[PDB]
Amino acid sequence: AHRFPALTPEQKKELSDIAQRIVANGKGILAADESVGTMGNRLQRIKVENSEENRRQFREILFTVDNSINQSIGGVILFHETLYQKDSQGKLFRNILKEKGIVVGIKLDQGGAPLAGTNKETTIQGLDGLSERCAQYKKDGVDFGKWRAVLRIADQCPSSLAIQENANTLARYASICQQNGLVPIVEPEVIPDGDHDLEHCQYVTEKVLAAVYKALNDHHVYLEGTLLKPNMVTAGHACTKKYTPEQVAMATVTALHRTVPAAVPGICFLSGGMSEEDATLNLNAINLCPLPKPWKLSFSYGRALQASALAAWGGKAENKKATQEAFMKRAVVNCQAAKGQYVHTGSSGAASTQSLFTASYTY
Amino acid sequence: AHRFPALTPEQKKELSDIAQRIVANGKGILAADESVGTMGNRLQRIKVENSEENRRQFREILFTVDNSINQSIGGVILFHETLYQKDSQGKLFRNILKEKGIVVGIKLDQGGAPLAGTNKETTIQGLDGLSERCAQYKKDGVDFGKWRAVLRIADQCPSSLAIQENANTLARYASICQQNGLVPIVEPEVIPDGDHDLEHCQYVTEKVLAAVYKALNDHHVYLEGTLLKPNMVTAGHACTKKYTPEQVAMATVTALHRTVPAAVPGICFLSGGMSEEDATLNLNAINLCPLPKPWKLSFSYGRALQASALAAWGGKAENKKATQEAFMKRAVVNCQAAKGQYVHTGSSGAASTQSLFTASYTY
Amino acid sequence: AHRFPALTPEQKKELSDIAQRIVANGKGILAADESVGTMGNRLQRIKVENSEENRRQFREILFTVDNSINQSIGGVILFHETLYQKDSQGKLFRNILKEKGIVVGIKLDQGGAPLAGTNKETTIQGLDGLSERCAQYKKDGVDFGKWRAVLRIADQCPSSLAIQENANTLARYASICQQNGLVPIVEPEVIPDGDHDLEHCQYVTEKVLAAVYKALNDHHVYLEGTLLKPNMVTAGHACTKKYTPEQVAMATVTALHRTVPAAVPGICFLSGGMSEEDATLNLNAINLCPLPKPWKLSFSYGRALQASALAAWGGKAENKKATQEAFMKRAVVNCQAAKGQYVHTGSSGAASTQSLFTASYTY
Amino acid sequence: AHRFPALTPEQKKELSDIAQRIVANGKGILAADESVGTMGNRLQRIKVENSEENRRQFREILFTVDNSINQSIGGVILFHETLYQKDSQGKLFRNILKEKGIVVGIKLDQGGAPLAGTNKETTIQGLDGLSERCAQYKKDGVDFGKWRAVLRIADQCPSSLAIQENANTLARYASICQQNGLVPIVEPEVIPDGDHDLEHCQYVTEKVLAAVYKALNDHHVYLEGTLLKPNMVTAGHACTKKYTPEQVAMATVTALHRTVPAAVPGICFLSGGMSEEDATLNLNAINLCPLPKPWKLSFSYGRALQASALAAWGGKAENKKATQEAFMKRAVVNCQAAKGQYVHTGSSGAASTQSLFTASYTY
Ligand SMILES: *O[C]([C]([O])[C]([O])[C]1[O@@]23[C](OP([O])([O])=O)C2456[C]O[O@]42O154OP326=O4)C(*)(*)(*)([C@@](*)(*)[O@](*)(*)P(*)(*)(*)(=O)(O*)O*)=[O@](*)(*)*
Ligand SMILES: *O[C]([C]([O])[C]([O])[C]1[O@@]23[C](OP([O])([O])=O)C2456[C]O[O@]42O154OP326=O4)C(*)(*)(*)([C@@](*)(*)[O@](*)(*)P(*)(*)(*)(=O)(O*)O*)=[O@](*)(*)*
Ligand SMILES: O=C(COP(=O)(O)O)[C@@H](O)[C@H](O)[C@H](O)COP(=O)(O)O
Ligand SMILES: O=C(COP(=O)(O)O)[C@@H](O)[C@H](O)[C@H](O)COP(=O)(O)O
Repeated sequence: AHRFPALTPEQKKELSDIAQRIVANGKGILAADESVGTMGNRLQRIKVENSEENRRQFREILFTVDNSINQSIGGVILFHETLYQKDSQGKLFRNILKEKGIVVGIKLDQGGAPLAGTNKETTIQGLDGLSERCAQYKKDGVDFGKWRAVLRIADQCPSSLAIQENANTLARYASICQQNGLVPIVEPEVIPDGDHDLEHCQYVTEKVLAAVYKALNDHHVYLEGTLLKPNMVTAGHACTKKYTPEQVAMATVTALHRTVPAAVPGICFLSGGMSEEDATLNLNAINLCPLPKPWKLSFSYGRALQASALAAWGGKAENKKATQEAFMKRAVVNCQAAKGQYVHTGSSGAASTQSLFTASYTY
Repeated sequence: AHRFPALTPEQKKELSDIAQRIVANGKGILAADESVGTMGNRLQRIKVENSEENRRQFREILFTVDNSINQSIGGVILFHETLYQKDSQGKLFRNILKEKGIVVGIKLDQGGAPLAGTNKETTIQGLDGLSERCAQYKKDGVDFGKWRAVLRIADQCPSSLAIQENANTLARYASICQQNGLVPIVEPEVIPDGDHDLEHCQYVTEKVLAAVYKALNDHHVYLEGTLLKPNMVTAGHACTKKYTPEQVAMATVTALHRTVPAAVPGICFLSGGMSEEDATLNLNAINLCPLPKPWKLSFSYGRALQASALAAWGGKAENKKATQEAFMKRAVVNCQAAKGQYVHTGSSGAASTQSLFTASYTY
Repeated sequence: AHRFPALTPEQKKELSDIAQRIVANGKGILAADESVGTMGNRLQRIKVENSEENRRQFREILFTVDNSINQSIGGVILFHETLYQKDSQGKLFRNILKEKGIVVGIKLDQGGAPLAGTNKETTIQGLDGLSERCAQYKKDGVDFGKWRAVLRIADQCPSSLAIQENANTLARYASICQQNGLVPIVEPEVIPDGDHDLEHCQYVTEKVLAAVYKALNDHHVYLEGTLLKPNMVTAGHACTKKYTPEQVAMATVTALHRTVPAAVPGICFLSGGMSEEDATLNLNAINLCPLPKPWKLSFSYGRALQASALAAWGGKAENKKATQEAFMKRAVVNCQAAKGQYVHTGSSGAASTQSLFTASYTY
Repeated sequence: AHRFPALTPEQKKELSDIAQRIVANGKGILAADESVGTMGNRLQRIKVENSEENRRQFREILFTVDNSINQSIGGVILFHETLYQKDSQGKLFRNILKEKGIVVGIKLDQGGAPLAGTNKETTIQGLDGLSERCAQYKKDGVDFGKWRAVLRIADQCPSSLAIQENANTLARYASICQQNGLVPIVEPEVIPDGDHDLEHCQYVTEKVLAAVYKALNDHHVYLEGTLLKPNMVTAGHACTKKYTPEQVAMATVTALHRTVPAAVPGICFLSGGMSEEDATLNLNAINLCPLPKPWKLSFSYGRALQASALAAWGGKAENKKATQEAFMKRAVVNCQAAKGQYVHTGSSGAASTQSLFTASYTY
């Protein structure tokens, strides 16, 4: 069996070079891969029409921000459409990103398909022609892919059928990417939907992650050239029990250190519909947790990085600067959280006769 | 788990009605699903050009033969292209077949894809959008699908990765078909390529078939509404050891009765590049084997049913009758073999002063 | 893998002969392998002390019946103790049984062991030194064994760990028995405890049996030289819904023909604490079921074959006759039932009268 | 599934404390669990009769060394016999060890059992009554156990049956140990027998370990309260290719960081019949390997810690000193090696001189 290696040293070399480059120095990933539909929901909240032009206009503002973002963002996931668009000067977005030293990625899955005989559980489509597409994307400047699997917690969920299917499909996609020079981002998301508590989520997350890594081993996937994008362990949305960032952090690292091999260079958490503040505090807490953490604990945020930026835009180029600033702040803040250096409300201890201030009363 | 049934009684009812109708009375299946390329190879052997018109012309002659064929053929597998073609009178082929009471099927897989880290082993593509396609095919008169998985016997082959992937993909396709009213023909073919002997093939066939049925159970597939299309157990093509129809029959039924549940209504063997004569003798022997046979043992032949017909054609409508006759003979003969009633060279015992003959000398 | 056969042609033959011999002609098995702890419960009810003598006495009465029982019983499963006991004249019980042409069997499992992290689920012990034990038993005239695995239906039961464990443990035992010349009776019992209905039981039983036979394949078990002793598909003991023999038969044969290979010679149903009457009726119905049945459908009854004999005995030696006649009575009607040739003169539903097992107090 | 915890917060704590205590500060384990049959081979070479006394005498010399060994050895694995023996003054060996602050362990497996249909592959026995055995051992002062599983590299080895069996048997043992308060040392050994090279060993070891940890997850084993004792990645004994400690270290740490979770406190390498020198050198190198190592990399040596002491003893009581000094000598340099603080003054390849284990005669 060892006489039929999946990759050559050169293929392994390029994969690890990319995987590490994306998470180097505490950098994270901007998940700007919202499809037309999803982007429509975003734009709808700010009373803007969902048209290719308005989508392009927003993405343009994010990608053309000060080159300083290459200190916080090491990669960006794009939706197919955007990979071929241009800014207002004819410059291709992908080339703008690359000039700054940012790695470009592409969403590779094609949504979910129903699994018969289960309680509303799915699997994911997208394997057909994935190789040709990856080779092509590779020519067009993409260096990494992203596949999202969905597991739900409910009555009879997740089932072993759901777990085994999604794990092996994820492993298939991973293998195919590596064969074409793309670093696969494995995203086994256990959705927050439900009234289940923290503890119930942590249990399920471990089970899914153990199945995921076993499948990857069976499929001969090169761990050093991959990235994991799992959910943080948290209670469900409809849960009454409220938890702190420290509790969530503990549950998370506990689940992760019992399943994810150290060969994996970086783990980037998905924001999963979290508020910008929570996504930062939790990640910070995750990097402060005393448990063994042999890999980078970063972020791969979508709305936790764009929520306020979209709000400052309003569909007016007239508000470009504010949009760029809102994005910049969130990127800097999360990069600090990925280093466990995010001090929340300012950085000053008790005082009031400290030295020469200005911070007092109000305004 | 039992509270989320995959199918309703009505869905189960229609599936079993179709599966049984195809193999009733000893009828078999004409596998006329050769793609453009494959059909090109066929036509090339008779010095005919591979064009949609010549393909159509041949298929036309087979489908318009005497209505008597509904006594031997219960189903026909078509390649997509042919499902929408017509005869020389504007009659759609699918409607011609149906008027005679023949069930129409369609090839659903899209070929194989390489499995990295194995010794040239593959998996099969085609799941993406399979549901929409099946629903559509259903509207267009198709009642059953066919998916072909390939397993090879060689150094490190078949591997457990290859076996588990192909079994579960086959189970996926099966589930999807049943959800759309199509009876899935599960074809786990262990190819004859190689110098391996009979015994080595029988071992591998059982292993693959056991994995197949386990996967189908995990995926909640309704066995009563399916059909199996496996290879007969035989030595490899490059094997020096020659075996008789009786030896092949024994190995086959032995492998089949130890793995395929009795809930399965019919097993139709693929011809696997066998000569027209062998495909008939072996199947006959398979039905004469004394072992337990709870299911129909029929055929789903391609070139074992067309070889001589293609030869009588030559690309001339002028030779239509001969083509129709060659096909008819092969269909009648194989239907007899599926009943264990195929007497080979005529039907007369020792004699020469039996009564009033004519069969003697030569000519 | 084909160059390392588990058994030789010779070993296979013997295993095939023993298995077929036991279930031939409608004959069943007497399950008299009650442990001293389990036997003490039976004797207690009839006011007899649980001593080695009383156990021997009763079992002597049963084993010394007229030679005719060899037309009803083809095998007897013994408990270790009884395999070395003698009748009132110094003659070994096993030798008496042998001279009547009955095949002797032995219980090989050593009870359950809890699986941590489950809801009161267990696995079975008895693998240690089992090979030596089997070799010795074979020298002492024993030709087959019995291993009982228990799976329960409840909250989170039966889990996949429970199913994989019991299935695989069951397969190890089977491989070991065969290596020593004994035919292993595989008994995966889904206990009737609980308030689940017929369909829940059917679902679980098909699931359990599919795992069992996949496990036996992985372990290279020769199915032709094995026997199966599964539960019948019935509602739980605490289920209020009433089911007739016809329904119980349909659900059962349906579960069996979807999972159990035709290679298995026979399926000897366990009585599971159901009335002597019900064990007979359900059995008769199962053989009258219009579904495909490539295997013999017989019985391997304990209480259902001994209840009356025990009650008629009462511990008094003078009741030898009434005890023997009662036993032979159950042995013959169950043999009839095994041929579907049983006719019960009497009509009822759930209401009235079967004052003789009105209804047990379960457990 | 989350409502049925295997262990309580209290039980977990203790398991965590014991495991960490053993490998803390660079300390390793003394593997003195040689069976009488295995011990008799050691004594034979030094011309000493294999009697219970001679075995006791030697083991007395080792256990009665200066209190300082508690800075090198954190645990000792005992063979049943030795767990109840006393020194020349009626004091229990285990009590001597305890007063030195050393944790006592016990060998729990009962040898291999052949798996039919494989190429001389085996599984391990010892599950029967193991729980009671563990409870008693715990009362007698034992805090951890040892279970050795053997996997070989050869024609068709190690098969998946062999891998699934040993992995799952290894997991049952582990769950049972933890339920009784003992920390299970999981030892999946890929034996060095054969002519395979470094890469073949690395491939198999990663495969075996992946199965092992997936199995431990299925069985709900608490990784934080376990320890791993795997083989080092080396070429087979009959391999001509020479490898340095650096290469052996690279291959080993590579296999480990891809499969072993950071939740596991320590990895104590088994010596596998390699020279005392090599066990030390390879160990030092492994800790100097620049790959991620979230676990302690220590030793659990048998021969490699006792070879010199034995040779210096010679069976003569007068050689107590030379025997103790020799032992402490190996115990300290191996503790240094466990910290990567070992320095060997001496240069060579394959040629010359190590006249003291020039090279063993294997097996
Ligand atoms: O049912 C059946 C069953 O399954 C069996 O076989 C029986 O058994 C039990 O006991 P207990 O008390 O615990 O519950 C046992 C086991 O362990 O073992 O058994 O095998 P066994 O001996 C039959 C019998 O029973 P009944 O109730 O029915 O009589 O068949
Ligand atoms: O190596 C190692 C191993 O792994 C082990 O531990 C050993 O051992 C064997 O023996 P034999 O003779 O059979 O081979 C055993 C088992 O069974 O058991 O052991 O655990 P044990 O006691 C170590 C040791 O060895 P050496 O050679 O190295 O010294 O560590
Ligand atoms: O949390 C996430 C990303 O950030 P959000 O914007 O959703 O907070 C992920 O769960 C997914 O990207 C997203 O919601 C699902 O959309 P998809 O990519 O499958 O079409
Ligand atoms: O034996 C067979 C059918 O009859 P033949 O014409 O090949 O003898 C089967 O093995 C397959 O149909 C065929 O050769 C492969 O072509 P495909 O369908 O995958 O594109």
